[PDB]
Amino acid sequence: SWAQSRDEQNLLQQKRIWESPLLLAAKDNDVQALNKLLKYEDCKVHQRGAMGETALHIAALYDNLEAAMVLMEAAPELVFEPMTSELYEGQTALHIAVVNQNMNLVRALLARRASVSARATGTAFRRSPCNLIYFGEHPLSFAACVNSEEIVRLLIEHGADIRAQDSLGNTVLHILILQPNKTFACQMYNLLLSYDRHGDHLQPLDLVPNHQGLTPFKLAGVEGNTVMFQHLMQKRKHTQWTYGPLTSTLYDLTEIDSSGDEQSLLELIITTKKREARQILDQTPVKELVSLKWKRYGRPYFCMLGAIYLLYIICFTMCCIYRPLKPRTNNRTSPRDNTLLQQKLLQEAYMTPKDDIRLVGELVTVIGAIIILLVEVPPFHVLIITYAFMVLVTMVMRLISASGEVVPMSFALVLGWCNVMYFARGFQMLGPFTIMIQKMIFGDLMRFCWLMAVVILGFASAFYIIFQTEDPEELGHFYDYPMALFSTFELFLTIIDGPANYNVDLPFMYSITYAAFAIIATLLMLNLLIAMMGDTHWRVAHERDELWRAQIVATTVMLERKLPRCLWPRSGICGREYGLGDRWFLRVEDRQD
Amino acid sequence: SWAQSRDEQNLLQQKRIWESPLLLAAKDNDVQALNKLLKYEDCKVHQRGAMGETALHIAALYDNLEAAMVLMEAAPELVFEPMTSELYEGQTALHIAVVNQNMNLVRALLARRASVSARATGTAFRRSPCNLIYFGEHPLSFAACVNSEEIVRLLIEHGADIRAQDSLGNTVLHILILQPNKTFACQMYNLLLSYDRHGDHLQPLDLVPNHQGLTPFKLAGVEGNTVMFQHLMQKRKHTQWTYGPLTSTLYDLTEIDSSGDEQSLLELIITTKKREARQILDQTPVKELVSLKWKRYGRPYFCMLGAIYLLYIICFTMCCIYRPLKPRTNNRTSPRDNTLLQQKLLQEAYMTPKDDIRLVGELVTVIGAIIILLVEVPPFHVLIITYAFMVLVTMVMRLISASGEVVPMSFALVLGWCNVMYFARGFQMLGPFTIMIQKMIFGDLMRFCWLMAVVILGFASAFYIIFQTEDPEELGHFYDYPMALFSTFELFLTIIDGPANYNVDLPFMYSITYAAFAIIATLLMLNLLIAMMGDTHWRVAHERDELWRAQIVATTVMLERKLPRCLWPRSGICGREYGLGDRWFLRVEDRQD
Repeated sequence: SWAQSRDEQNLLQQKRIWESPLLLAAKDNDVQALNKLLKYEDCKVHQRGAMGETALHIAALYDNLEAAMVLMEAAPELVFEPMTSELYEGQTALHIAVVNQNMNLVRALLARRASVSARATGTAFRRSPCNLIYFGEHPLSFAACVNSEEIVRLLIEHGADIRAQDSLGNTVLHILILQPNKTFACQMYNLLLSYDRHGDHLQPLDLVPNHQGLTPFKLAGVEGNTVMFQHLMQKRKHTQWTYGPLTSTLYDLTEIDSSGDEQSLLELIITTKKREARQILDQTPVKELVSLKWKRYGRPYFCMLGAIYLLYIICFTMCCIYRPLKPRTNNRTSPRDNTLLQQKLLQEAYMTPKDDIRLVGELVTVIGAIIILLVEVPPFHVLIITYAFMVLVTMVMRLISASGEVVPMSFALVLGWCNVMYFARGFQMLGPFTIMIQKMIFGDLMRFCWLMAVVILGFASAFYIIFQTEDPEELGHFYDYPMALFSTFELFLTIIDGPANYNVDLPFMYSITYAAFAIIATLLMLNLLIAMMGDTHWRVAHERDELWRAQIVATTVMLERKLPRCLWPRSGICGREYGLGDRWFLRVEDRQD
Repeated sequence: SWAQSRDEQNLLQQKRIWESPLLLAAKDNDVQALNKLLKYEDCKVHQRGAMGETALHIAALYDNLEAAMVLMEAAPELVFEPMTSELYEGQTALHIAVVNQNMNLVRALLARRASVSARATGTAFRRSPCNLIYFGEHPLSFAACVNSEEIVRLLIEHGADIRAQDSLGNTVLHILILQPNKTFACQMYNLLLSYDRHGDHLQPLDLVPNHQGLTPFKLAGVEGNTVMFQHLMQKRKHTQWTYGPLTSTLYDLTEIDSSGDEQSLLELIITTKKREARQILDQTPVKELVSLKWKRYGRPYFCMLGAIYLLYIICFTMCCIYRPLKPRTNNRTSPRDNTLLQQKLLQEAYMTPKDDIRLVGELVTVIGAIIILLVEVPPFHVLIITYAFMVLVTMVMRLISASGEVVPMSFALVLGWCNVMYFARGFQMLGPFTIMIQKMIFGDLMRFCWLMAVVILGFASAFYIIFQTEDPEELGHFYDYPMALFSTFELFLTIIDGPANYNVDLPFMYSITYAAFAIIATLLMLNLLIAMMGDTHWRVAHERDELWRAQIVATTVMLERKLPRCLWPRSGICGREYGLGDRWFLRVEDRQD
């Protein structure tokens, strides 16, 4: 109940102006009421609303230019009056008359010398999901957003700095990018670059970052405004000769490419949670870049590392299928027909020099897992890191030489095999299946296991209690409750044969209850989940190529953060050899229509 | 053969006018035949048709203004003549000339002072599925429905009460809402409110209910006429300031919200069988209301009650998995290899103070089920109520301490687990799956079990008779017919392994018959039902969000009928603090295009 208090600071506003006949006279443009109310009797000009309202802010608010013209003579200084607090801080009526598309009161307030650099630093202006909008601080940004061109030009004519920033360090161009209207603000980007005229030696205003280092180009890459991004790419390209339908162009590639820890554009496209920024991957300077960076120097390094990983796993399992494992020379099977096991896993028998090869490849696994961890001292990181935890757990478990060492070999074995599926993404037409695993587990099954838990607890708890009476020597599916859940689980997935003896009678309730489980769960809840996975598969299969491209990009970015130079040059042509400067361009050709 | 008699009262009409040359002369506009037939010789004016027809009603019916003008001099009083019976009662020709879009005979009949308050209270006018239309009683309503504007205005000019009601208490506005044409009648709603002029102190005609308490606004909510409903919502809203694209509006929320037993709009939206009224849930004053009523004060109470229910079920099963259960110290197994069971469920052994905890939690279950019933002294009510019947059945079954107590624990156990699925609806992306259960069982399986019954009786009856010859010591699937149905059922759902021995020979017919069952039923009838469920899943998954919203609304309405105040305030802002009266409004904002 947070913004309710906001409304409590709003409706009080709707009370106060309602009970102030000055400001109720500022509601409606009753000039005669302003003359008798204002020019005749003495009235203070300092009547403050719920959060800083003046009657000049009210007539400014409710479209009353004629009332504000009466308010000029009674208030030369409420032109300079901001709003007090907690929603609107530093906002004056200049911002207000700017906002409502015009008033021509901009002529009146700049005629009374309004502060063009007034920062509306209130709560409701700041970037928030609770706020429905984000216009910045300065009214130049406000008129910039609402597409009031001659008003903006009039604001440059009154010396408003285009280079002014907000609390977030954003320039007015950064504010233009954050607007959801895209081509409706692109012409403002065309206009304000003409007002770069006094070229600052720091930047010509197009390379100015925010507090988090976002140049507006890279901001447009982060925000995924493709319409904006293409138009800024019109600036970046430098076309060469055209040959009929052929056209040689030369993209700039400075902020796009990785540089000397520039934290490149592509990195911020991957690391953002914004889904639609990956449409920037569909751009032809982008897609060609990652295409070239994959088809050479990315793909053979990836497949070579994956082959080395294959030799690591085969090197692992081979020294893992051979284990010391004496005969059970120790104690006899004390529970009858229960402890069927005979191996007990030898203590320090490091003899039999076949086991020396086991020792060598075992040390290969230990050292390789140490290499994995030294990579990872700073969704598939967790498989390899926790896998390496399991390798060290079974390693120390062998050095202490304790008993229960089958479980870390088990965990590390299923993780060690399944972790090679990360390498399937560099093998196009097998790439997006890992994403299909991701959505079928985390997107569907994790929000469906909470439903199946009901049923498995139901019939597990049923069949245990029904078979509390029975001899577990016949149909030992449910002799114990924690394994009754297990048998019930396997019956749910249609794995077990289905318990039936035919030699003795069943309990009579079991025939009903097993039919009930047979209907509601075997065909019914199961095939629904199958249909969910089927919708998932077609849904991913629709856009699997772009998703594969995202796999390639994330693979490349992850590769560059873990690989030095001298074998990875930065791609694209170099400058400086052809008079092109330090910028590393790239050329590409395209036949037309 | 009911309305056939209607036609028997219709075709007789087509006989009588055919055999009356007065009224056959009223069929066609033969003025000369009316002059020689009427003005020359003496003829009675009281010739009644099949259900009250006059020749003035016939010339009124078959578009004969010129004949009716001859009928004015011969009949000054058949202007006042109603129709007799059984279809048309109290209908006069004023209603008729109103109905056929004009005649200008409205000028003639009101020139002869026609009764504007004449109630056409016949059978065919009353609201019925057998009737194709519903126009009310008064001809003002009739001209209102057929969109004859100046005719309607002319009827107000002749003092016709707009506040008149039908047999059902419906005002003419209520009749306007019930018409299937929606925007074609909305302008009549615009027009007749201008004729509210003599403002009655009871209501200004817009709040007048019918006999079942339906204000026309709430009628439009019940009937789901969204086009009407939005237009009546135009009246209800009271917008505050606009800020560029921002717009603060303030919906009224009086008849929408629950009040002091007003029986609110949303209740009647849920309780109606009309499917399309739930589109009223899609309205932005509605959807925001139920959204706010859920996101605060609905959802934590729901999840808290569901967690308490989880502790009730876990508290149940825990004292249900532990049962007294002596060894079978009584009688020996008298049938050989049949009565495999050894527990027999102790009588009054309430010792062993672990069983005191069983007694305590057992009393927790008993008292909680009593609480469930005291809730329910006045599709998921039945699960919890009959569940609580099963808890009391096993409770008294333990107090009498009889034998067959495994079955009420079984029923109450599967119902007690499955009943928590009602609580999954307040967990979005898991909500509509319960509806998927509802449609896959009640909408598909219940109309498919009648088909599978054929096959299971077929091959069950087959395999029993084929194995009448065999030793049931081998393949005891079908030693008895009521379990032959059971084995046949499990073979249908592909659960049993499929009986095959390979040590002895099978009967030769069984190889044919089991192949026949294997084709027609294992793959064939099964996968068809799987496809039905697949269409059901996609079909529900298309509109699952609106269906989830319906779950939230029904959850809220069901919650308010079972929960007092002092912890549930009525939502929305209160009036009376800001000069807004007693009506509890709500504000909401929307950025434009």
